[PDB]
Amino acid sequence: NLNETGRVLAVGDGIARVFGLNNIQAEELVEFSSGVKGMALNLEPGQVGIVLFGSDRLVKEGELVKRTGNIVDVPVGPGLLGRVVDALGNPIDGKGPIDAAGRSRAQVKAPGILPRRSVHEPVQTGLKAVDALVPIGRGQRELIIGDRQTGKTAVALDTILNQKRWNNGSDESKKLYCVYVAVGQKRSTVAQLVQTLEQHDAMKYSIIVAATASEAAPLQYLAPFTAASIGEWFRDNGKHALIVYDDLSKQAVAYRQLSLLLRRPPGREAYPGDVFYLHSRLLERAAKLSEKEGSGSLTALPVIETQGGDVSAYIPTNVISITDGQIFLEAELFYKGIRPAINVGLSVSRVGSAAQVKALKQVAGSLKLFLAQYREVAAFAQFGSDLDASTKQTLVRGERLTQLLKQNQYSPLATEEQVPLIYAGVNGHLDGIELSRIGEFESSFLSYLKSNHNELLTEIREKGELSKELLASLKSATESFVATF
Amino acid sequence: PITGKVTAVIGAIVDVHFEQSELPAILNALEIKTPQGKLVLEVAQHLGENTVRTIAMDGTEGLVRGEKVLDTGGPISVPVGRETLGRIINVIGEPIDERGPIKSKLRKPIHADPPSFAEQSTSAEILETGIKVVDLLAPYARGGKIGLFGGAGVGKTVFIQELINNIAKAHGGFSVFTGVGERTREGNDLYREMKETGVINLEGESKVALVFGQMNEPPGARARVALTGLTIAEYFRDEEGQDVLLFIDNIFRFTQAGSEVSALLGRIPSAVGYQPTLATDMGLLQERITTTKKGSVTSVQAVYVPADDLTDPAPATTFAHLDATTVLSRGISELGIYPAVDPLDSKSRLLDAAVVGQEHYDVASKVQETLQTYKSLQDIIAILGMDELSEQDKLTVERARKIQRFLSQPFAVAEVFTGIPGKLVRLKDTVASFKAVLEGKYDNIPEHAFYMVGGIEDVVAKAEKLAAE
Amino acid sequence: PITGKVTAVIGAIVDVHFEQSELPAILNALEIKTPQGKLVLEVAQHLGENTVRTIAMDGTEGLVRGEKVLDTGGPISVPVGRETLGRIINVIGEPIDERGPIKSKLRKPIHADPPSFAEQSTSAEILETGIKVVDLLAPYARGGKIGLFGGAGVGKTVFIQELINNIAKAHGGFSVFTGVGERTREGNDLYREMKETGVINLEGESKVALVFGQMNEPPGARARVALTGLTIAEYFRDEEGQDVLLFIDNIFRFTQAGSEVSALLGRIPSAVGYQPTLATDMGLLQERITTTKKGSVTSVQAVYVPADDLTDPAPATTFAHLDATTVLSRGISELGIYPAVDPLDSKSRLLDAAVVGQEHYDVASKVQETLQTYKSLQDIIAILGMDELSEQDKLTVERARKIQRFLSQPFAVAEVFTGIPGKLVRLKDTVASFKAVLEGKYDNIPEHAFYMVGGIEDVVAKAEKLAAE
Ligand SMILES: Nc1ncnc2c1ncn2[C@@H]1O[C@H](COP(=O)(O)OP(=O)(O)OP(=O)(O)O)[C@@H](O)[C@H]1O
Ligand SMILES: [Mg+2]
Repeated sequence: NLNETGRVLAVGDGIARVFGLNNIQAEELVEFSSGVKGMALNLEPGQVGIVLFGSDRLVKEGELVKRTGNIVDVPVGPGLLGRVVDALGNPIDGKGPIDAAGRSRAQVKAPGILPRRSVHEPVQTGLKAVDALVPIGRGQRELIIGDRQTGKTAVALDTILNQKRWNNGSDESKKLYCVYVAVGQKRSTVAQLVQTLEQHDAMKYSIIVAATASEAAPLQYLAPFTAASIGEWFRDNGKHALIVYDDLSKQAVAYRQLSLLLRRPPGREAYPGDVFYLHSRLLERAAKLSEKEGSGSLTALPVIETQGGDVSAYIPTNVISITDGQIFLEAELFYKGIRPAINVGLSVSRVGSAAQVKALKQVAGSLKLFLAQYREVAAFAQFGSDLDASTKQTLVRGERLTQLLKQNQYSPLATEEQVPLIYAGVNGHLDGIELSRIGEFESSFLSYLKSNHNELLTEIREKGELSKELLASLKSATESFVATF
Repeated sequence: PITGKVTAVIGAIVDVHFEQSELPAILNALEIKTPQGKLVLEVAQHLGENTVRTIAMDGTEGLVRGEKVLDTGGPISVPVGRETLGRIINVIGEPIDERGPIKSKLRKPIHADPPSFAEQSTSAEILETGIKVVDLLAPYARGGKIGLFGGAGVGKTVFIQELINNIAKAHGGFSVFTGVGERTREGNDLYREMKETGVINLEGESKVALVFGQMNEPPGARARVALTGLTIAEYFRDEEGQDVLLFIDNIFRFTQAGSEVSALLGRIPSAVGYQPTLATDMGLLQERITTTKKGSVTSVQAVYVPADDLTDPAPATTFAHLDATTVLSRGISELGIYPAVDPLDSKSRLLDAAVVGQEHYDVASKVQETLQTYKSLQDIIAILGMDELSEQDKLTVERARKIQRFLSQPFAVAEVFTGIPGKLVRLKDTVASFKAVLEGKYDNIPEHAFYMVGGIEDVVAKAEKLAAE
Repeated sequence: PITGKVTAVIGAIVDVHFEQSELPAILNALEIKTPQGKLVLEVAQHLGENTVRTIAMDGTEGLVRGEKVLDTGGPISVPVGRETLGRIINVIGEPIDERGPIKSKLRKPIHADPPSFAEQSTSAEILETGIKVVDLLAPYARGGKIGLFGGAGVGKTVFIQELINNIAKAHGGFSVFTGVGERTREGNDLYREMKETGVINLEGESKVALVFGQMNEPPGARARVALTGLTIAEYFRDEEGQDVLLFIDNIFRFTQAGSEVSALLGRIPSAVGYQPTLATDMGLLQERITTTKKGSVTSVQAVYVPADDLTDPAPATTFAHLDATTVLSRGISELGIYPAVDPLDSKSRLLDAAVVGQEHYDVASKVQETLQTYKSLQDIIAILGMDELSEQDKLTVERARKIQRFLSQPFAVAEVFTGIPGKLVRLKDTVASFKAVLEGKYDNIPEHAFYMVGGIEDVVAKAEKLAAE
């Protein structure tokens, strides 16, 4: 019966070598005596390499190992909304069982050229520095990259939390469901994240998938694919999803552990040769599908942690090459009160204006031009007095705008609240306001606009475009404020 | 027929055994009749015990120890002909556009030897491109390798589109596009824009063939797609008797996939992690891109520079082969001039008096001198102002700004989004038009008259029409 | 009993062959009754052919091929409970104090699975440490996890001793100190002080449990003692329900001891030379150090940074497991500013206005802004000087030099080698002082008044004293 049932030859470090199993499929699951599960990654002329999803203490030499006939799959459906699930869809929140519309394989093939449609609709983060300078679209892949403790999870979570204004809506075309994949994180961090999402009522549209540090390395390697397969249900059923990976560097570390203990030869930085193929067939499963295939979308926000700010490292070098853009977070900006600490010069989007709200585009163009001028002159920032008139003016406006882009944590903004502010900044009104009062400005101005000029916000929201009849009234309404301020 | 059985499956690598004692040759293609489509494997090593080691052209998941494998009798054979135009072809020669089979008469191996020394062209030759900045400062070579350095955000896709339009339509010829690890979204966008521009037609004649190897595909495919398109380009050369141009996007991923396949095959990694065969693999790809008596396969290659390090072995090895460079830099769109080609970092081997003529070399040299003088004074212009400059350097900066702007050009394909009509300029009308600016004849005119104007004969008119407003 | 024979000895690794099929499980404990005293081995892996490979918790000197080994029937079992209070325990649970046996009802395995997600509990309370830089810029959480990151010679042992003096007596609950590759002298210096101050009453009630592996012990012991301390702490957390604080010094030694043994276990080494299992071998220990619905554990961990390289895999992986992290840096020590905390690299989850208050949050933000402005101007000051700087920036530099110096604070345990008597500063006083400094009240007092003093009143007192000189 060796075709169905093999014997363990050797076991250790989470890797078992099984004799027999002549018919086993690559990446198929095996069930050991004592019930521990494993994934058959290596098929060799006379033995099979199983990576154990659990503690190796249970497996002993001589163990009978029986094949399942099942490539690893996870449950999918809407009943997962509001739940915390492990890398295989098992509930770990204790609220009870999952109800699933079906099951989907982990490593399904991404959609091809033909069924896609171009990214043309926005993933509204509510962060000024993103929506106005590095827009994210539905169907995009944006890498949140930065050193430790720089603001990445904050960006992803503000993006999650800002969807509350649409997801309570009835128009299913605007609401965006969320999936958060915690790879390598400790369980207490997920506890705090679920607390934040519960406080804000965001759990009802969020699925959390948790391959925590204590989880076996195979499950940390596998969790992103299963979370992707969970989001792909919303994609394939005409719904919209945002999958955040926090973070893919640790999936790479787990894949390295697996590979090295399987005695595969290492490449650069001790990583395996095919880590690019690991992340690539993960990320570009994100797609924007055409009406023929249900108009659905899946948006990916992979996090990467850069040691010493070095983007020359192997996994950053790979993932920067797979993604459509990058939000670069830097600590020198954090400690200067620029929070979120987005380096507008290193950050880029390859989808660009197409993904942007039209009203915000109409001003982000000039915003970007002026901040580029500032990035050029900034070396001379401190000795502002002795410079030329034009350089002094550029320094002034750029510093006021950089201060303008900051905003508090867990306080996302609507685009109706972003447009007036970026307008007042671009069109020079803020030049007379001391750099310290800009925080008092954006708070006291919106409160004014909401009170005395509500129709401007209502039309910016409803119509989506700044009409001239409206842009002139916005100029009027900004002059009617800077005067009192 | 030669039938074998699988013995190992480790990632993208598969080992096959041929008990009948007739082993397949290296670079031959073997087939496994999987439930979904078929799985193609390229032989990479003979290892003894009648065992051969192969690189998979598709996912190896689902394979079983003991599965049959059938030898095809040769290397991966792509379809070739005019029936390839408008179609999208994968690495193994199969249509992925869902628009039916390819009824071609012939199929050609993706592995073929470069032309002999006796067959090569004896002299360089200039590719009139219709873009001022290209054919003034960094002109392209017929049958050469041109390297494009820049992301999508800076106009890369529309630059490729305008090249396909100007060379293939105004001058005449076909074109081949090869996505080696291209992002699938960009490929859908390119297909859609090419349908919008009339290079692809479904119910009629079309004049570009598409080979797409997506980034999701295993390293063995990305390592071979470039040859898949290069073979079609070579067929249109040697069997259609016409000059063609081959786009490879992006050439970095050819070397990346080579490094993956080498590491998987157990070859000792070299420097920062590339294959020892890096230079020879690049050579065996590039040196098919050359001029022969029957025609020239020209190439425009996008080159991804990781971490902006031109000293990384991948771009360093690519540079040895290409002789024209075109840097699309964000630092030029930040100040709002398109095509956004850096007039100074962009350079060409063919900018020689023996090729372009002395009249052109003088103009180009004085342009690269004025722009560089301006790029020298910027600190001075900032900390001080433009009043401190001498009257000489004030004129130099004026003419440098006018030249910086005049290098801008509205594309015949931007007519939809920018609205601007789009125009192309000959090399004479450009060389003389810049000679007239350097000679100071049109120093009377403001800078704005130069901004989106294809030639000075229209800068005069724009000046008049602006002054009349 | 199940018995076998030794077949290999390579450093701390020992291989054992069992003549019959009943092999011992992994992580089990095997005993060798060598006449120099018993030796305990932990089964690391099954090599096959009835052989197991094990790690030695004591010196392998004297082992002979052929020596008998006997299975104990389970993992290393350590005594747990109240009778562990006031006593010093080895990795294998035996006492190293001479007070005889630990009489206990329960012995418990050192290997146990972390708490589920349902058992987690998230606290938000602030632990007033008495240290200005911590209480201001990186407040420690009660029930949380604290790391003191620091290279050699930066002073984190004095920091640990200060945290013991300040927290351990006001905690009221139970305490566990786990030495992992630390100095034996600084274990004796802790035993003695705990015995003088009464927390270890040899002949009465005690409230601290000591577990001591030290840098003299083999790697197998350094890699496993932390689990013994964790077992005692976890029993106090779950079985007694008391409040617990767990000190681990130094937890880097666990990963280093794993690295030392990985090469002899037969594993391909990872990055700069560590074992593959670093990230998960670390997690299995680290995730047990956590608060649960059943009880609270407050964890202070010292994390060695080799070669001052914070990017070394071990610290880089540890940073993700801690709620608060204070990075001691050498530069701040050369400047004389003990306790040498980098005011910027130090961070805490609780530095949010919802917890510390808006006044405190804004004070910390202004301190960080001033210090980062100071650090951005360092090149200018080195080359050009302070004259070039603007009027606001000269003030910001003077104020930064005052602030960075006011974050210094003398410690009552450091007096023996610093001479300056100790100071404890309350949180409210610290916030008020740094607020008064930021608001400019003390621009008239020199920098030296802030060095190695406590609160602002001491700055004034020292200013008066210096003036009287
Ligand atoms: N916009 C903001 N304003 C103020 N504080 C912020 C902002 N964004 C983040 N922070 C702070 O930065 C800290 C880090 O948050 P975050 O979890 O995003 O970091 P991270 O990138 O996940 O780093 P790591 O995951 O490695 O801990 C938090 O304590 C948070 O209070
Ligand atoms: Mg994070």
